[PDB]
Amino acid sequence: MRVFPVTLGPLQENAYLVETGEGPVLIDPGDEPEKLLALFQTTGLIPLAILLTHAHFDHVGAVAPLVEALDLPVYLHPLDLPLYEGADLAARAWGLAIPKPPLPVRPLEEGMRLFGFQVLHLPGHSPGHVAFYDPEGAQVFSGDLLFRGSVGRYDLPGADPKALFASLKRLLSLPPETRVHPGHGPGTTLGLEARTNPFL
Ligand SMILES: [Zn+2]
Ligand SMILES: [Zn+2]
Ligand SMILES: [Zn+2]
Ligand SMILES: [Zn+2]
Ligand SMILES: [Zn+2]
Ligand SMILES: [Zn+2]
Ligand SMILES: [Zn+2]
Ligand SMILES: [Zn+2]
Repeated sequence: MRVFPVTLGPLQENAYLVETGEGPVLIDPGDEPEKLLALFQTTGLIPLAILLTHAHFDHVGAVAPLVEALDLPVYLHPLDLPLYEGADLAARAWGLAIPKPPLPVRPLEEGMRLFGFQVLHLPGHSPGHVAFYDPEGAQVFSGDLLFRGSVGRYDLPGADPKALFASLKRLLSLPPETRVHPGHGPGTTLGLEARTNPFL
């Protein structure tokens, strides 16, 4: 896999354009569709699908224009559908404008394999929060579960603090060399966080 991260929107969310053995995918296009469209150009990669770790508005704000332009299927765990459906309203409450994310979506599920990833259902930050795990490349796109020196907020819509810490226990049982590509902030590894994260 070749991995192209881009930070997007006022909430500084990380999208990932990833070349897989089954073609390119785009993970969490949160905002600034022009910036994503420009990334397609400089990399020469056109995503075949949108994959969503979860449906907080900062992760889905660029879904609509990209689906309109490229007819991209959108993969989301069904437990985050209520978040997905009202994402523009949630953004609006903070005074932020995004287009309403388009329906329908294609489902994700614990144990599913797609585009070279294994889907881990890891709720807590949101009910349908997943990670996309690539054991062969030793890497995980774990959304807002685990950050460099912190963990996902558990005070947001759909949050479940006890689910979160159970999910983190699950995540930290993967190989320590596993590279983490999170929804916010810099990349890390599971081993580094095992040594330094104050929540672990
Ligand atoms: Zn790779
Ligand atoms: Zn925007
Ligand atoms: Zn989130
Ligand atoms: Zn179309
Ligand atoms: Zn496949
Ligand atoms: Zn589950
Ligand atoms: Zn619960
Ligand atoms: Zn986020």
